[PDB]
Amino acid sequence: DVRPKITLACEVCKHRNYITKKNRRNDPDRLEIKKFCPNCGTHQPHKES
Amino acid sequence: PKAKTHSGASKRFRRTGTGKIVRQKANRRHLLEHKPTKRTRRLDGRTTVSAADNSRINKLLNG
Amino acid sequence: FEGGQMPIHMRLPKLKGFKNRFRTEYQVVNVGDINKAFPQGGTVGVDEL
Amino acid sequence: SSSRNGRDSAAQRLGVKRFGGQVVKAGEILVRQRGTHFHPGVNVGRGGDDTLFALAPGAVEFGAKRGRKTVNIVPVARP
RNA sequence: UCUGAUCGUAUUGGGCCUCUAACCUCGGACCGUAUAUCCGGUUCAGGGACAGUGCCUGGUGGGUAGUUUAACUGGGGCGGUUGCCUCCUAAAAUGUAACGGAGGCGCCCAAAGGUUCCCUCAACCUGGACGGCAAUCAGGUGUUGAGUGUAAGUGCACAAGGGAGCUUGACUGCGAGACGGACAUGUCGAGCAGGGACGAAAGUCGGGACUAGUGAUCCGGCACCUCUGAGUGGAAGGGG
RNA sequence: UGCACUACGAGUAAAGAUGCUCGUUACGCGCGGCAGGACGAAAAGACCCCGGGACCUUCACUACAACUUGGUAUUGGUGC
RNA sequence: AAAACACAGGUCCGUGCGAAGUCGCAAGACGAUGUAUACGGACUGACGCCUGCCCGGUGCUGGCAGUAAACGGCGGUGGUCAUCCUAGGUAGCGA
RNA sequence: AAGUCCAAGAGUGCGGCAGUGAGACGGCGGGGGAUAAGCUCCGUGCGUCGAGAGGGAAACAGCCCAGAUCGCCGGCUAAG
RNA sequence: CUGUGGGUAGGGGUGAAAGGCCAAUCAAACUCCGUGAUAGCUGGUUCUCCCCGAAAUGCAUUUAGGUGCAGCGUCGCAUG
RNA sequence: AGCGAAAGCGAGUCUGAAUAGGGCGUAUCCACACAAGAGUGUGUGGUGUAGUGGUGUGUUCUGGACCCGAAGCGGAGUGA
RNA sequence: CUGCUGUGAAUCUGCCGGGACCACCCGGUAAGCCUGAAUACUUCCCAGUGACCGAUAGCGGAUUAGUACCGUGAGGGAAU
RNA sequence: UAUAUAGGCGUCUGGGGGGAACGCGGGGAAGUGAAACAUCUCAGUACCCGUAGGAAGAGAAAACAAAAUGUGAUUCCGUG
Repeated sequence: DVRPKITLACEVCKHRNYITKKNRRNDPDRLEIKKFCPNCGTHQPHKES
Repeated sequence: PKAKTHSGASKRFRRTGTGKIVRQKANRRHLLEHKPTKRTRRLDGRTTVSAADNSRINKLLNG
Repeated sequence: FEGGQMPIHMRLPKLKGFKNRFRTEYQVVNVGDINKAFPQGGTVGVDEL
Repeated sequence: SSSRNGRDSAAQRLGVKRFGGQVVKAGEILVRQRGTHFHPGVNVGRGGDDTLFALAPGAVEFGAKRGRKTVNIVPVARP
């Protein structure tokens, strides 16, 4: 629970394509990292879902 | 009686054109978040059964 | 029976995919074998095959 | 009639896999180790877990360099 | 249309009150019946839409049944243990047992990851208001005795140790070749392509100095897809 | 009831020997007695452990009987 | 063969009558041709002794009156539920 | 590189059929034990027994010599 | 106390209660049937010779006296 | 004739953005070229692919399954 | 397809089926009945046959055979 | 007790029980296997109940099928 498994979804494709873990008492908000969306074929800003 | 074949064995193993028996690889159905993609890529596709199990697998498949 | 451990036919993943009972499969024939079997003539047909 | 002992891990099979003079294909694992008791040399790279592997076909040559114990690969001849 | 703003308006549930007519009475009287505490019929007297019974539905239920109740073990029991990691045992490759000797783990980090650049500690001495052996400062010695998120070991001053800037490669499609191996697992990997980061560039980057931080198969969720759709077109369901 | 012209000591041996080793003793066959051995007879150890079973217990699991709460069919009429 | 069971005696619970309880899928049966002084179940086990601070009201049988650790309380405290008089088989009484 | 090489009846791969998965002692290096055990647990291209007759150790699976195709009223020797 | 005639029947009877008795048997009678129950257990498994010839180890196990795979045998084919 | 989950395609096919790599398949062999020397390919030409039906034998499957052996379980009956 | 309990339709642009369901096409005309042959078996007779047994075999029973005998009974059950 | 019925009386026709297998309908185990066990299996088996006939059942599409101008009751075999 302290580090729940979270999925990241492309903000332009909306294809949840990355799952990772993240602390909740360190960043109690969403995580925005620029991963690679394979559908589009380009680094897009993914967002915590 | 007609020799019945196994079911769980006919659903998990396959045969190719020459005659080799192939299967899938385990550990790739859940808890996939902490497995690096190299590991899952290794656990992908269909390998050939081990030589140590060819006898039993043939026993189960032809029945 | 493996002596009480999970057998080889119960620990491996089941294969993937369905069967498609409406499969259409053909009995195939190659041009070379028609050539050698029909050396002098033509007018090939299903019964001629 | 008890203690706290009795646990141990498994054997990792950490040792030299190809000794001096053996001819290795590229990518062959040469040394499996924990830290760096051996060090990379010519045509040798250190894997993620400090596993040394050959970057070119040839024969293994253990040597030393600047107080380090390195593993080098010699380009084999074609006679 | 509905919008006023609640008055009539039709069938209708629930509650209460009864009533007789279904139904009930081992209450009586007759009759079949000479014999009859059986049984049925007629009738009176009581209950009465309750009860009992059917189907459905929850609750209690050793009253009864079918079964489970691990192994290791200097006999068994009691006590302990059971997976993974690190030493010693282990006899200079690998491997190697005991209820042998010591410990750890079932995580943590959005930076403690990637890259570029830069730096060097621990301790000692010297002398400075708090300040003290001892917070900070200066100088001198200082070559590894400090640190390395976390046990131990192997390492690392070329730093893998300490800082700062920018970033998400903690990518996607793969992977020649190997290590370890009963099998299932487990590992390492150059290099290619796509899209990026950092760097002038060379190049590095497929998580963390390395080795623990985990669980097969079945079954079933969620998102996407070009698959399939039991006559057809859909859908359901299945599939990847 | 495997045998048989079936000694004793000290050894050795699956560690308690009529049968093996080295010695000591012993003429052949009987009869009446004794009960120290033949790990004597008898009962495929009841003790102990392992596996199976049985029956018993319970706040072990899963069921059922029984009891029971309701909906509804028998089941209708009046009014409020 | 007993120290066990039974026993007469006692206490509790249930049963208002084809009763409760038991045997039966039911019908039916026993209980009982009995009726709460009776019947069933459960404990105890002749007989005796040990042993309530005294009646207002949560309430009760109801016609105000029982009652005893019927419920406290033993507290003042008689006394021995008797005048008045307090919601733990309990140290009442502590013999 | 040779050696053996009318053999080790070798090695490897793939198929038919196995059995085995209770080991024992001795020589070395060790753990546990009291650096006891005919104790227990390991390692040893170590041996033997197991599955091995014969000779020596008196007898005496595992020690020493030596691996029994059969015959001989023939020779040489090992341990002793 | 006892004669004669009856009644209660198996998860049932009866029991002044002992797990007593219910046809020489009772923690669930007997008989036949399912049935040749099942048994990781015990025993037994019958003629000959020739050739080769083990293991008592590792891993996993509701597992430790069983078994699966590997190791070690043998037979065949391939290589040499 | 195979490859794919399948639609489908077909000595190819699946994955994939990819005349990128990989899986699976194209009996095998031979000769020549073109490349290579990250272990060899890639093309050409020839070569030609071997199954199936009886039956013997060894295993194995379903049947009692090499033979013998329980305590016990269920159905229906017999017994005071 | 059917069994019990509730509810409860239409008569041909009706109704049922084409594997949830919907629309179209296709098939049929439920809630009424009868119906041979092709198939299962041998208490019992007629004939034959056996790389079936040949008196511990073959039926339990070549012989007093379901007899003697055992058991209260169900039932068990020879030998010659 | 009025209508009448139950009932009574007489008379004719029938049923009743047995039988080895096979049929139809209904009720329905457990041993066992799953290396334990409950779903599942065994097995709709054993057994039981009703009821036939020489056979029985089932039978004349409210059927299959897939766009074929398709087949055209049922049953039982062989495939699938």
